[PDB]
Amino acid sequence: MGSMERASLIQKAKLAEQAERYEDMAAFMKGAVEKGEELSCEERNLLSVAYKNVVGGQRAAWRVLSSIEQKGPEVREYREKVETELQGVCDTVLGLLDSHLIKEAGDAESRVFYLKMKGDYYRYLAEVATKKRIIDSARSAYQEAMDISKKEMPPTNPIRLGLALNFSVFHYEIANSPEEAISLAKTTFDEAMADLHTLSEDSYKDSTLIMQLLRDNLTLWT
Amino acid sequence: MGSMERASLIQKAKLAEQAERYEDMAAFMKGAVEKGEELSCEERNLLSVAYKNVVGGQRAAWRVLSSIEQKGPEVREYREKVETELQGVCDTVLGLLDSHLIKEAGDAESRVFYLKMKGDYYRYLAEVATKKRIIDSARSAYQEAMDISKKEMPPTNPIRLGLALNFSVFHYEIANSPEEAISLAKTTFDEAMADLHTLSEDSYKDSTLIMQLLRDNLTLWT
Amino acid sequence: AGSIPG
Amino acid sequence: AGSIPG
Ligand SMILES: *Cc1ccc(-n2ccnc2Br)nc1
Ligand SMILES: *Cc1ccc(-n2ccnc2Br)nc1
Repeated sequence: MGSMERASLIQKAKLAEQAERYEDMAAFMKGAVEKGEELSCEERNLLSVAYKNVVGGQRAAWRVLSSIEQKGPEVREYREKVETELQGVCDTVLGLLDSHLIKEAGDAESRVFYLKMKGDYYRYLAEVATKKRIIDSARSAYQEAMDISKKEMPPTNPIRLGLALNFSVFHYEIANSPEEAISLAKTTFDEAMADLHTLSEDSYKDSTLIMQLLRDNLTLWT
Repeated sequence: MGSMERASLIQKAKLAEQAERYEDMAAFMKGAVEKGEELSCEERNLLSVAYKNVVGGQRAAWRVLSSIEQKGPEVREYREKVETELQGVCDTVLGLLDSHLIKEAGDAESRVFYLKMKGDYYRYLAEVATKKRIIDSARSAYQEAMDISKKEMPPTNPIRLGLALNFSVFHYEIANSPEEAISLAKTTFDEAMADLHTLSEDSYKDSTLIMQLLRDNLTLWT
Repeated sequence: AGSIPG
Repeated sequence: AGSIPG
């Protein structure tokens, strides 16, 4: 997207979200990142939402195909096709974070956001891998993100909370550590609860929304 | 898809439908058609379902963008991008029907099915065109399909009914002939009603389903 | 106005 | 087990 203005890429990404054209949205935000300037809070969310939708559809298709595969060579071949496509999207996101979003991210808000993304897309890679190094790459990204968020953000910060939510899902679904997942979700929920009294009504709504996701998982896991 | 077996393309099209990978499904069925053999009843449905989903998502995005456009040049540029993509899909379908699905379709079931498709994709082209020749191409395809279905199929045949449904939507939405649309829907519904007594329970379910769509439109239009 | 969902 | 919908 080298010939389009940065601002035009951002505006078209917003249009593609409204039209549910998430591949277009991801392509627009990839071109925006490749302009070389750092991303604002809003632009980070556009980047995240775009690729989360694209890879989410790939993961959902991969699970359908893998389920049929478990239950000629066509099923395996086509699952391999979707798997390769998924890994390509994950590799593209990881490449944007490595070149050069993370190294230019100095504020805690931006750095935790990019490191949480990095943990997520190694996690998605780990879901289809057949593997230990990919799992450890996810763990390492999540861990650095947690260490920063616990030093630099209040317990109710939505990025901190969503990071802990996904790290707990990593522990449960990927690392075969359900007890660590349950412990992380409960401690995150309890510290957030104790910090709600500091929030305005709108921040209270953001935080209690994600806290409920933590509770939903705990209800499922216990 | 020249190097994949016809049967493998069909089986992968079915897999892509299950995984909601409709672009893949359309690509698989395009390759199947390009094998040069005629399509069975089931394979025709796969072809139709695949492209109907792909163009349906394009039409839905185009309407969002056109609505914003009516309410810099980015909005128009991006609507033009989606519009071009839509027209390309419609042109690809029309090309498959012209080369050589329709000319090899001798049975009424296959010929009406392909001519209804042809009316549909000129209709979709007409929705974004700014135009008279495209509307007349849709009209001509629908008309030939109706003339055959009224000679060769019972009034309750689901392809006959769906053809009349879409032709009535053409009259209402495209040709600015709401009275012709209302007249076609009512007469189609009444002739089908009088023919239900001939059907088994499963054929009765197929027919009454589409008849209800005719009723829904009539409730909207009157 | 609804066409065949298909 | 639900992650951030996002
Ligand atoms: C990782 C992440 C993504 C989005 C959010 N968020 C912000 C507001 N509502 C939500 Br859900 N939190 C964390
Ligand atoms: C044009 C068309 C497409 C599908 C059907 N159909 C068959 C069974 N149920 C339905 Br809806 N009819 C017409």
